[PDB]
Amino acid sequence: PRPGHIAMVSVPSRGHLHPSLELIRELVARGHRVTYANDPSVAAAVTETGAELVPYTSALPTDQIAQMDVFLDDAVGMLPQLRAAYEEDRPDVFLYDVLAYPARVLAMNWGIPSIQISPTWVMPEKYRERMAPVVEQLKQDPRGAAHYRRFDAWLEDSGVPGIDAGDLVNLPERSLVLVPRFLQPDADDVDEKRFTFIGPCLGRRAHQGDWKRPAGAEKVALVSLGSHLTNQLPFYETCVEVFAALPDWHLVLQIGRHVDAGELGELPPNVEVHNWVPQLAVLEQADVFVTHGGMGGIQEGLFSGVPMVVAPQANDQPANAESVVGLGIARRIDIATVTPDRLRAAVVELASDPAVAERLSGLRRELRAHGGTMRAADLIERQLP
Amino acid sequence: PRPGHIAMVSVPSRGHLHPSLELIRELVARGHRVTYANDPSVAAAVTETGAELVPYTSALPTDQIAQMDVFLDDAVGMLPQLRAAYEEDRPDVFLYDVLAYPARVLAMNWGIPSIQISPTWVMPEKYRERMAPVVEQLKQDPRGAAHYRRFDAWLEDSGVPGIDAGDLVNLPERSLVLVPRFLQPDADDVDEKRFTFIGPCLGRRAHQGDWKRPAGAEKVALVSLGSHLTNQLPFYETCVEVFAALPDWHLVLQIGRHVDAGELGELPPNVEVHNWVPQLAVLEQADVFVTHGGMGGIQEGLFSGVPMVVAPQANDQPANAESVVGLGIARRIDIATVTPDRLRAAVVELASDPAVAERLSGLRRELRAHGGTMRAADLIERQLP
Amino acid sequence: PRPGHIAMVSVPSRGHLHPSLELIRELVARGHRVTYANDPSVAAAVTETGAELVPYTSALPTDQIAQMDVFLDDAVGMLPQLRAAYEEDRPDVFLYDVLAYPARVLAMNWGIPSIQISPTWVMPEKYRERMAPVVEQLKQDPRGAAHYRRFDAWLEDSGVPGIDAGDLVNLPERSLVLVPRFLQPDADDVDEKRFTFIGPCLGRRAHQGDWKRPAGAEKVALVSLGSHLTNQLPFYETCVEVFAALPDWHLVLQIGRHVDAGELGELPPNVEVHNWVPQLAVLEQADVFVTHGGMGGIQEGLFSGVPMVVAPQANDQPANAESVVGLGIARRIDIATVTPDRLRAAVVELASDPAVAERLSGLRRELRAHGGTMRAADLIERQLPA
Repeated sequence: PRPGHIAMVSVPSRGHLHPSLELIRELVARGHRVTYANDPSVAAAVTETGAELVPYTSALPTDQIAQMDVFLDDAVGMLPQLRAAYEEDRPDVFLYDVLAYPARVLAMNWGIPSIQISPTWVMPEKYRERMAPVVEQLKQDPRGAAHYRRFDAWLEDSGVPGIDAGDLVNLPERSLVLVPRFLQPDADDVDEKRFTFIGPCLGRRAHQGDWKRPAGAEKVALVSLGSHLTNQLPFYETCVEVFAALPDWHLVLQIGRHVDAGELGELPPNVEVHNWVPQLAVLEQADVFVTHGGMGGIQEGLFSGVPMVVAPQANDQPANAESVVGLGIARRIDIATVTPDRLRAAVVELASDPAVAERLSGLRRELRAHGGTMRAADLIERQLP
Repeated sequence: PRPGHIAMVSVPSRGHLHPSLELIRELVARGHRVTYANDPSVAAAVTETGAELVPYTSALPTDQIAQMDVFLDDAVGMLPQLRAAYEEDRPDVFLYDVLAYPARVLAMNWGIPSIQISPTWVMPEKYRERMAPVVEQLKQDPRGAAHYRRFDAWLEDSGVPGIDAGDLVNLPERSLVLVPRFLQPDADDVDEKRFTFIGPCLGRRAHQGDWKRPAGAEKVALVSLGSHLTNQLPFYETCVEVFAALPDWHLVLQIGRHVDAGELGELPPNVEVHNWVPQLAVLEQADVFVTHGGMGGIQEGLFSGVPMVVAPQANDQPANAESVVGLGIARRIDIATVTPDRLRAAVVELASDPAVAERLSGLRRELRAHGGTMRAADLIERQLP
Repeated sequence: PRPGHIAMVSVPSRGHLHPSLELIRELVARGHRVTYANDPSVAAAVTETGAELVPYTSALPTDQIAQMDVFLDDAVGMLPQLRAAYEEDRPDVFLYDVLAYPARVLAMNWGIPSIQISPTWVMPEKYRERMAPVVEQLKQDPRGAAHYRRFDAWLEDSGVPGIDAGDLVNLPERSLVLVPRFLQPDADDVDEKRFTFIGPCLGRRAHQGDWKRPAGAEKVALVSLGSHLTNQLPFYETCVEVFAALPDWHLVLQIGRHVDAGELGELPPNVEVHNWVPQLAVLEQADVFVTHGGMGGIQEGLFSGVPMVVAPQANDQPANAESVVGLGIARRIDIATVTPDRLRAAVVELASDPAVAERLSGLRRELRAHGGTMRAADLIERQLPA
């Protein structure tokens, strides 16, 4: 495994930084020089891995095409910054997050092997063709048919005309998918010659403290859309509403950076309110976990053996909700409606059902069997001379 | 000649980065080492040139004296960062944007030639004295006579006591003016022993996303407020109002960065609306161009041979509007008061008038004759050993 | 002596940057390699010193426990950035601001001497034991059961379990305190085997634009709150009211970047108003200085021999106000309550009282005797190899 040059590229967004931290640390511990290109705003997390931070300015922070336009601008701006950074310091292999595909373009120009690191499930080969009509239902908007023209023009300018705008990005050379197969929708339609389901990349055990039950709390709940974004005030009060007059339960509600006030000047020991909680520490001793369905929270709930109440909002979240529902460990709620009775029902049932608990035990064993960081590091070292 | 070290210094502001991009790229293509010092927020544009990014922290983002205070802070902060970056890596020549005159101070301290790169027209040798009372009649405010004292003190602190606060900044040793002489007010008062009118610095067209005329469109119009920030929602509706019931014409409206909200239900088939358009690509098929009168849009409208309807607001835009009006290729409107009937009239006259078209052909010919990037690069290379 | 590598670490806040600029410049002027690790937002001040800027991303930008969490995150984020930057370029000594104690953790791992640079007075080792109940009465909030415990866990990760979370931070090996002893509360309870009172670190008589006196002003006054930020417009009206009635005085009022919205008339010829003035330059010709009591402003008024009217607002300013009042060179006012009559008396009396002028002359003499930048640089060079 001759020490070689490994270049990791990602973006500052939280869901694209944490999933691969322990994988990068393992590559450093094996004697390789690892450079990590990301925005300096996440220099703390990058440097803690032990990798060389290679700073670049990220352009990432309403319309559907507008969201695609911002992502294209970041790719256009990202590529020259990596080229200047690595021109005289070329790596043996390029690792890149799903949103850092400009790194693949650089690898193709220099004849260097590249590996995609997917922080969540990938799009199946039948899923691409199924979404092809929406592409033509985007070219009649004069905005969607200028975005793709700009995208194809950028690929031609960047020295890779013989590849599709879909193939580049969503059809990598080789890819490491950091979710287990049972959290990947339509996994049988995913070609495992190309994609490898690794599962999460973990490392011994995290620190930042502990969190034990308040005495006389029989069942513990964590409600946190805390992967990143929260803002739904009416639903939060319903959570305190449900757990009010419900003793033996302890609600640990995380309302998030955007709120801190709004509470009720007192509040029983039944409800404790934070803007941030050590989610792993609370999840280790919790009996139910309410979440938005982000892959990071679900995999953390899975690893801790805690059933989940999923309230999907964005695009990755509904599919995640169906998966854990199909695994018999979760219920799906609709943030638009939901009642305290329906909320309390999903909460009280999930914590009592012993069949749910046995399924978490099995999924916990299936989770590790996917290989984790040790399997991923061996597969990356395979690409080194 | 022989490969040397060329140091370019500019600021992140939009009008001070784009005008010289192709000039720096041309200097790199000639085998020179070109370092480009700018704020990391524009690292994408700097690196794409092929130049070595040399980061420094910019202090650039109320009142007139308040505006003068921030610009002085940036000059005070810029000089030590350039000194530290170039202390042991001194270049053969210093190139600096008009707002990066601290680079000239470094060149004077180190006996290095310096060249000012002006992205628009410079201040004439007599236009200053008409404002000289206002400058001296502002030294009556204890704000104008402490700011200059701060400016004068900084010159003494920086090792250049033998120069006026006006001379350094507004009287460079050598300067490259990136506009044609016919876009420079009072050109006869510009000493061309010192300033050289280069015109815009171009280098082929990078496509950036093509835009073909819609089939069955007689003449195409582009509405985009020229060079920097926009906010005019009511004028946007009048544009859609005018081009509604104006068939055979195709309106390409750019609503711009911010405040995009406030669409209009269906939008007629005549009007297609974007937040950003490839302005060079659209101007290639345009027959009239509505703009704010920024030098960037005007020079881009000139190069494409497209008559312009100019709606100046602040800064350079009123003077720029008179220039293109004096050239017989543009009409000036007041966005607050223009009426829908007058808008279609100014538009329909400009696109139909063949005398306007002939003047544009001549102005296109005059534009190239100023030399462009090839002349600018040749003049810069003369300052190399 | 022999040129070595000195690494300074600080934070972007203004009161943690200016106090040590001239000290770093002196260490550079003495032929040493000085690296200065700070956030790039403050790169201008770092580079002007002449030191090598070592950039790291700072997480520093109501509730007692909430403030403690944000400071811990920045310390947690700072340490790996410092380790990566200095791992193969290790310094002979680590200099660190009070808020950059992760540099001390780095120095302990590498067996390197470290020196704390305190920009203001330190906490005597009796106030902490007095603060032990507040520590005990803060662990009862279920926020009180996650934060410090996270801090203790962080020490174990960083390789320093054999040190307390309080002792590390507030009990350095060696410390340079950049205030004189008469501006340090409970100075006798401060162990000077560990802490050294240096006084401010100065360097020549600067410009900042300079400021000549207007003719026909008998005595000049400068009004500028704390050492940076304010938001209280109403107090400003009383200042011009008091002076626009003393035609013999010349007021130089600093309203601050965070206002400008709202003035009064065209302004009398007695009053000149800015959002920012060269405070050192105005102090050259001033006869009274109104301030909130920030340590930066107080030491500048003290060094200029200018009596002060102190209007404390946030933390440290009342204790600083208490100090300068006890020294017989200042009067204390409450911006919320003070009236024009009490304000005008404090201004004219302080400027007229010759006993105050004599006390200022003596304190300025006491100021220099603490050693300043030359003493501090000599003490740092002692930790360097011969």
